Amino acid sequence: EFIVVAVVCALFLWHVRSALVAIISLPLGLCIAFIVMHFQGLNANIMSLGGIAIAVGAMVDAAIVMIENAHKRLEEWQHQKTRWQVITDASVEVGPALFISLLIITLSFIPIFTLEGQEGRLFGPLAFTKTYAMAGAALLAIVVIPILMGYPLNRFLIRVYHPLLLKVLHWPKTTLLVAALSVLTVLWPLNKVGGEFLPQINEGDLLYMPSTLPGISAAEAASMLQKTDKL
Amino acid sequence: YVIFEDGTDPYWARSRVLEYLNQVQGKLPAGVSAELGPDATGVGWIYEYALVDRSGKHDLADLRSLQDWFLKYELKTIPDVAEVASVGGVVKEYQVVIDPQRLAQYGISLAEVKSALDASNQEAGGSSIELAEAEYMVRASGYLQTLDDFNHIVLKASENGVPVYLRDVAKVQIGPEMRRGIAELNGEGEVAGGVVILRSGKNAREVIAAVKDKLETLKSSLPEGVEIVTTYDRSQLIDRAIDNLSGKLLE
Amino acid sequence: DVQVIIKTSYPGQAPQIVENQVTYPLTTTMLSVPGAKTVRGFSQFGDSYVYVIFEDGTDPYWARSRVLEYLNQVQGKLPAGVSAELGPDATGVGWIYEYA
Amino acid sequence: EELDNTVRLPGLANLWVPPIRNRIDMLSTGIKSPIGIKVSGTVLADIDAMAEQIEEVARTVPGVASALAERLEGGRYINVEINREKAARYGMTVADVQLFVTSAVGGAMVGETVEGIARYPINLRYPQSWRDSPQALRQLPILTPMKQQITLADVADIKVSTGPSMLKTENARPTSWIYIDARDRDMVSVVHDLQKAIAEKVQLKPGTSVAFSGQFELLERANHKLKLMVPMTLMIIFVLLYLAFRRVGEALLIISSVPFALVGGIWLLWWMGFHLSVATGTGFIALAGVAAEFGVVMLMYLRHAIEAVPSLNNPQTFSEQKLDEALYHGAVLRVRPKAMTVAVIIAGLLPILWGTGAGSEVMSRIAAPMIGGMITAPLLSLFIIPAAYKLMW
Amino acid sequence: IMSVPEVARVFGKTGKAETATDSAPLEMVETTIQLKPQEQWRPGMTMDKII
Ligand SMILES: [Cu+]
Repeated sequence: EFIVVAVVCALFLWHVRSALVAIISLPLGLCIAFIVMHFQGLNANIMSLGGIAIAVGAMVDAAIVMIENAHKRLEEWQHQKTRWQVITDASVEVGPALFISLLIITLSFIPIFTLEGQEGRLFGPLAFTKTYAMAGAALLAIVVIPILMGYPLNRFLIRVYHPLLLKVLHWPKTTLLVAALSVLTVLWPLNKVGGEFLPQINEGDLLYMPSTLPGISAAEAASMLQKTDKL
Repeated sequence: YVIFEDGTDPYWARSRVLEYLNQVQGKLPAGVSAELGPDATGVGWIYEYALVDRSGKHDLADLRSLQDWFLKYELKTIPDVAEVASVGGVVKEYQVVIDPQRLAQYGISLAEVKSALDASNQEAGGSSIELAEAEYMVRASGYLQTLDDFNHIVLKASENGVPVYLRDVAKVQIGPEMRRGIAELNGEGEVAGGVVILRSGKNAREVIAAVKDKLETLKSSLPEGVEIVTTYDRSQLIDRAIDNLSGKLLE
Repeated sequence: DVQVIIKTSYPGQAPQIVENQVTYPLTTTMLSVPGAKTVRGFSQFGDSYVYVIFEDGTDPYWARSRVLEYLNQVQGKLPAGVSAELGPDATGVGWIYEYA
Repeated sequence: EELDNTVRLPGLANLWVPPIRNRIDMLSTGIKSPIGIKVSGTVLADIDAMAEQIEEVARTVPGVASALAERLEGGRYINVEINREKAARYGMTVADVQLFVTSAVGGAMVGETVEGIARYPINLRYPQSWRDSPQALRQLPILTPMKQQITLADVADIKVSTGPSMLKTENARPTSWIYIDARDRDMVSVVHDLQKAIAEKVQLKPGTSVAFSGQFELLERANHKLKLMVPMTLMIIFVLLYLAFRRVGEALLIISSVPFALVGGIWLLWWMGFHLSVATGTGFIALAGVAAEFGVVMLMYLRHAIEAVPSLNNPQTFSEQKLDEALYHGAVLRVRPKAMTVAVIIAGLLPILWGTGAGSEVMSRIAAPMIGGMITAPLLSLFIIPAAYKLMW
Repeated sequence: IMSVPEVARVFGKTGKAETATDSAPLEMVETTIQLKPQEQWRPGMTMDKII
């Protein structure tokens, strides 16, 4: 994930070190999460160790937008000490929106803490790690500007987009009706999702157990066990 | 009664007092035991009922047995119920009366009788055997469950003679245990009942509604000619106070 | 769940014997233990088990203390050649290593 | 599959599972059937007789119901009935024969010998020949206290009969469990029909109680609980959403907009074949969060652009289509980071969908919603947001 | 006691009730008494009058 975000950044910005930001902003958040767990135990199970792989992808967006806007405003100023001050100004002009968005995507996970049960207390740690990582990343994005200041093709994208935007704007109600059609057709997979919910976890080890009748001797059991082991 | 300082945790006190309860078990006589108190206070007494019979079919002993071995084992299934305690009734006892003239005729003390009785109300172990591969464990009888069985008991043997049977020296019957607690309704007649306790610091209305609907659904399987009659319930006072306070706030 | 296990291993009997001899007193006594959500008793050939289940969120060690609170009233009431052992401080997940 | 096909011995039904799961399941001393009827009674005969009827009584009610009474009646017991009269005829109490039954046949323990820290038991029993067949037990030599050499059949009779193998006791009472279960349906209404039927058509014996249980019960709470909190949580969004806009229209627009990305994300499980679960719900929550981020951020740029020069001309007379050019310059500054985010997300989440390591099917379940929704949420923002924005007066 | 027109249900008990909380000897008698609804007692005749 780190290497792919790095290569994406280097591709869209033509060899800029903005990737480093991610590598020094996303991991630290993880730390914070773990710290929280240390204050209340919650030993790291497999679900917690898994949820972070998606949490990092959910979190990278703030840093991506920040670096993009910063580079944009810098290139804009190129047309004409306090330089980095106006860079910080161009960063804070969008900071609060990203902060609120991270806070809301954090607090949107309470419904998981609500439910309680074998599966509920199995999943709880996942949502806890999620929320703590999101809050940590919110704070880091609030303080991601110093590491930030420490360091052709998209023309085709805009050429393909702008005509579409001009075409669609003249027919908004058509877009609303298309959204209605989408939220209508969504009903088909909903009613036929299938079954086999809560899949089983595979492991390199296995355990065999046959259902059998009660009656069994001490020698017959050993003989049957040996035969089964040999087979 | 052991009393500690104020503010301490009740369960911690229970643990600490049980910490010195095992050093005296073996030191206590055999035919006794040391029971602990419930997890409630005098306020725990919440519900109180009586089992009445609008007929002369069933006896106090039957009602006591029913209340002890049928309801007690059901009301306690409610989660927040501390415990239920029976009251009144009669405890059916299989009592054996002796005749000293027979003891003199046959010359036998009472310790031998006690030994014989303590060796005629149990079964044996049945460790299995390796017969055909369909295994086959064992089990013996020996539970006293009939008066005719009580009458067929040996006390002393007489080789090439006649063994003395209990029926020839004594007489068995069923009767009332030595009563220590009795209960009664108005002059109608005697009755047996139960009282309900509540765990220190828990809601009342919930458990009251639970026991109420439980008795409602259970009245069906109840024997004929039997009725439950309540005598105490805090729910009335609780709701009365609630209504009074609500009306005062509204005015 | 958070539960406590009580075991009693008799060399050899019939399930009915241990049922009416060792399981009945334990269950009838533990029925009045605090925090008890539900008691269960399994009578098997030779050995008998008892599983006590409480509410969720409660402390395991507190449950151990509360269930032992009613274990001494039945020791003397139990046959001589037997005993009542308690369960370890682990769950089914505790099985970590296995060797031969 | 190869294993299940290779090993096949009569009298067995194979099962293959994870060791930890099998252990924790073994340890679970509960009912696994979605529906379970517990009938409690003072004795075994009465409860068994009741369950016998309950079987077909439940089999009658609609809904597939695999009515299973029990599977415990499989034991094999000797019944050595001690004729107390005959034992008394030879001056022998019950215990005098119970002893022979215990040690001479069973081999009871008498004490432990010490060899340092090691304690070794001591056994005492008759030879293996006199205790092989019931006929051999009928000739078991016995010596009375008076030294009368007799056999066991002279005081008791042995018979053959089956019985139980294990006994369950809930609340220190005999209890029988009847398992009922359907599939691919919520059994919320069948319980009422079943209880009313068994209460109206099946009589109850004095000393018998009936109760219901199973997984269904906990569900009745869980849903309720979330059905009580999900609303409030959503409100916590509204209050926290318009803090950047200070107007309700924007938050309402975002809230009505997130379902588009929801659908984009949910449409993938059909292709992948997976099935929803709690983890898919968490994935949905994360997708909605990122979609709300996109929407909020694009709306901030639209509000900053509309406040530009055209802010003076648009209120002058009417629409003045030229205002759309603002949106032009308001949108070119957003496609680049959006494409970057979508590309990184897709290229980071693909191998989890197409990878199997340790606990990977789960991770794929959690990652599917994001990959499925990252194809609509960008389109959603880019297109439908500015439309509704211009349509906001 | 039941002779009084205002009392509805009485319940007399002597001794203990097979519980650890009660320690009443065979002479201490405790009689629970339920009263009729206030609206139905009698003209006037407050609780003090009843006792
Ligand atoms: Cu197993």
